[PDB]
Amino acid sequence: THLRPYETLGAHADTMDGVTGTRFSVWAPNARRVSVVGQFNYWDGRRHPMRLRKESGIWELFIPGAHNGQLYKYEMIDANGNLRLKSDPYAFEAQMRPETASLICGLPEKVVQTEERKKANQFDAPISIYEVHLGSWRRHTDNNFWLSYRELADQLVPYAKWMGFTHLELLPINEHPFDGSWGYQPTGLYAPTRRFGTRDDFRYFIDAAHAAGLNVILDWVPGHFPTDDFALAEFDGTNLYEHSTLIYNYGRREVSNFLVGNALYWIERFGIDALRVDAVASMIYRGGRENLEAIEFLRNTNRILGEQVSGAVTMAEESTDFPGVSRPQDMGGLGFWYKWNLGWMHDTLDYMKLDPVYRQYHHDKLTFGILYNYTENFVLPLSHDEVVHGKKSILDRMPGDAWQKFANLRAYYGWMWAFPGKKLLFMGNEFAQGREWNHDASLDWHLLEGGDNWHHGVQRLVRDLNLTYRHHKAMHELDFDPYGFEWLVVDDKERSVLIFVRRDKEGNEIIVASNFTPVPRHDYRFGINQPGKWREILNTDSMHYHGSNAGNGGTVHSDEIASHGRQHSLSLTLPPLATIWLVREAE
Ligand SMILES: OC[C@H]1O[C@@H]2O[C@H]3[C@H](O)[C@@H](O)[C@@H](O[C@H]4[C@H](O)[C@@H](O)[C@@H](O[C@H]5[C@H](O)[C@@H](O)[C@@H](O[C@H]6[C@H](O)[C@@H](O)[C@@H](O[C@H]7[C@H](O)[C@@H](O)[C@@H](O[C@H]8[C@H](O)[C@@H](O)[C@@H](O[C@H]1[C@H](O)[C@H]2O)O[C@@H]8CO)O[C@@H]7CO)O[C@@H]6CO)O[C@@H]5CO)O[C@@H]4CO)O[C@@H]3CO
Ligand SMILES: OC[C@H]1O[C@@H]2O[C@H]3[C@H](O)[C@@H](O)[C@@H](O[C@H]4[C@H](O)[C@@H](O)[C@@H](O[C@H]5[C@H](O)[C@@H](O)[C@@H](O[C@H]6[C@H](O)[C@@H](O)[C@@H](O[C@H]7[C@H](O)[C@@H](O)[C@@H](O[C@H]8[C@H](O)[C@@H](O)[C@@H](O[C@H]1[C@H](O)[C@H]2O)O[C@@H]8CO)O[C@@H]7CO)O[C@@H]6CO)O[C@@H]5CO)O[C@@H]4CO)O[C@@H]3CO
Repeated sequence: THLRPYETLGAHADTMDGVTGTRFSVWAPNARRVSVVGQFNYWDGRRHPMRLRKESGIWELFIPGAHNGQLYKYEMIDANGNLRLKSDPYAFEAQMRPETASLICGLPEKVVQTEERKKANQFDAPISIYEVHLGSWRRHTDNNFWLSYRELADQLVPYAKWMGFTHLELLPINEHPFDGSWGYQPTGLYAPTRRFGTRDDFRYFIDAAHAAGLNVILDWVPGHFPTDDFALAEFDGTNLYEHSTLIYNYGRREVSNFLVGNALYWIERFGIDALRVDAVASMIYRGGRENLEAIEFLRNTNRILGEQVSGAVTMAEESTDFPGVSRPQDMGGLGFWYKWNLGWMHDTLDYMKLDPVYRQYHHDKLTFGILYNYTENFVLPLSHDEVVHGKKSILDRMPGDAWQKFANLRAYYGWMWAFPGKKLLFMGNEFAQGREWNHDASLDWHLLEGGDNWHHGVQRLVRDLNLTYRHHKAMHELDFDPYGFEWLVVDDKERSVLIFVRRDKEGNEIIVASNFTPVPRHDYRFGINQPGKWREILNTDSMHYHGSNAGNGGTVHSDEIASHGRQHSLSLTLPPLATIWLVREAE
């Protein structure tokens, strides 16, 4: 059991002959004096001495009477002669603010991943992710208090299900002391934050997501060594976990087990279906500037998870175009299943920001994504990072008076949901929040109060996009196969009209056409592959979303009139600042 140190280290229930208690265990090879202090001892550092197994590094001590509920720490004399209380790095629950003491609770039971949840993570599945910071999705109105994990189970889970998302992605829920880190500056990697309730309340939340048919992705932070509360720095007086500004010693073995075990812990004991690693560049940079320990650590972890928990996937954000992030390790790869497409996010948002009269000069911003699509397995992300620190909301990036901003936004979502790659959308984006994300307050749900409005219109579109994207294989089945995408009109720069097909394994095609200027286009003829009757299944200008309701108004038959090198063509209305998707009707 090298892979799962959490099953041994930390506090666990045990039976000594016939008297029950808790076996404590801490890894510290140097130390020279560790005792167990808690609420079973009156915190007396005399009363209970541990005893090092110098082979392993682990101080171990059974304590009769010690049981679930009670707070504890370890009393440490350093390798360097100093007296410190250390919190258990393997604390599965931590005391509430302020404080620090670890909590005896043991391990939750193992969750078996179902075939349906394994299926939902696969390359050929529709994957649409709702990214959520639990501390700021909603608040109780009269007191501004956080929703608990249990209230989130009753509110967030049905909401994301209704909106048609397949996955919920949580910003890090490991215990962390400052709300402003958003979770990325942790102190307790094995403890769910007490902000929202108990570890069992959190498990209840995950079970509720699962019962509603949602997979759960957790932001996992093996790249951020703790920096607060003296959590993990200089643990036994030496550099135990860190390197000789603070970074993990991934090269060390017990540290790597600690981190790999932590991944196994979330997946196996909480039923987490995927893990996302942020800031991968910071791990593998700063062999020249390459940290080889980190790269090996990432390849390792991905390899082990693939062996130990098939069905679970990892995804990475990496910002330096390191090759093969989502490619096999036995080539140049890092072994991740998916990679965030940051380039696509920058390119398409730059394009949407432009006055539409200038989009003619920047057609490359929309077409470029296809050229490198087949080099990584991409998620198209509109994430929390893009709506803070003066970057504005996505809505406010759009040009024009308010009605034109909303039209632009609708068209862009229509494009994003049709373009190759999986989808991720941060909370608030789906109803076109005006203000930036504030981690210290609720999202602006008030925008949706009162009579039906443009914000409701966007929210209905995102739901229709999700449900349409999931229903039709062509929209999601071959994201990563060139057969899954073909341009129909790639070079109408003058008019900023772009048309492509998405294609399923059976060869059925859905035509996607976007018109990125305020000029409506009538009798727009373009070559198609499958002649017959074609009908809109999505139109971002629909009155249902507070659009102008322009479009093709029923079935349109193709013509045997050659266009764009193709023998048959369609001649359509393309609504202004809008995208439409069309399906072929059987006859
Ligand atoms: O009259 C008291 C109160 O009774 C009811 O509240 C109970 C509630 O129903 C239970 O859930 C329970 O509470 C715990 C809660 O579940 C935990 O989350 C936690 O609370 C934390 C918050 O989650 C966290 O966000 C933060 O809270 C801060 C707020 O973010 C911040 O805005 C501010 O809060 C001030 C309010 O904005 C302001 O309205 C005012 O609050 C008054 C309310 O207006 C009024 O309704 C009433 O509160 C009721 C409540 O409605 C019932 O549901 O009187 C309030 C007078 O105080 O003043 C607030 C400042 O105190 O600051 C807070 C604090 O930082 O941190 C908290 C702390 O962790 O812990 C909760 C209890 O420990 O019990 C409560 C109480 O019975
Ligand atoms: O800035 C980059 C790029 O910008 C301009 O290119 C745009 C172009 O003007 C638009 O027409 C459109 O391109 C789309 C194109 O019209 C579609 O036909 C389709 O393209 C598919 C190809 O048909 C198909 O062959 C395949 O392409 C693969 C190649 O077979 C293979 O060789 C390799 O591509 C590599 C090149 O061989 C190699 O030269 C190297 O590339 C650089 C070019 O030399 C250089 O010109 C420039 O490209 C410009 C271009 O000049 C502008 O006009 O930078 C290139 C590096 O980025 O490396 C290449 C990749 O390793 O692999 C490719 C891809 O698998 O598949 C493609 C994709 O399905 O889709 C096109 C994309 O929409 O948009 C482009 C980009 O905006």
